[PDB]
Amino acid sequence: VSQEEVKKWAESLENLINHECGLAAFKAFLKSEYSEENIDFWISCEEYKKIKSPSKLSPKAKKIYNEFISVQATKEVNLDSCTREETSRNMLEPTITCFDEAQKKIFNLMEKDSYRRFLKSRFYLDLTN
Repeated sequence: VSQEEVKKWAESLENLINHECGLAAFKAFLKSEYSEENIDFWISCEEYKKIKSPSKLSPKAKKIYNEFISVQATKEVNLDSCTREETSRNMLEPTITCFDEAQKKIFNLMEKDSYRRFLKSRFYLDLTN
């Protein structure tokens, strides 16, 4: 990784997720915090943000909701108790802003924790001496 690219990670989370090596380094970093569910959830949420038809959101919404938001999900995602409940009510009316609020929580959570840790992480320090 070049020293120019890691500095972008210090400028915004999107750059870390939009960087080919940031994703590689970020995916491995999540493994350290066992927060790999966050990136898998982010990939499903990204597809949700690209679908602009509220008719197809329902089918996949139940699968993502039952898979990632289900209290019985084998891989529950770290979210507030209100965010999950809000998504459940959106199932009655699937909109493009249905999972947008949840992704924002993942962005703020990893940003308030992963970014703080990334700057102090050995990987960032090694790449950023």
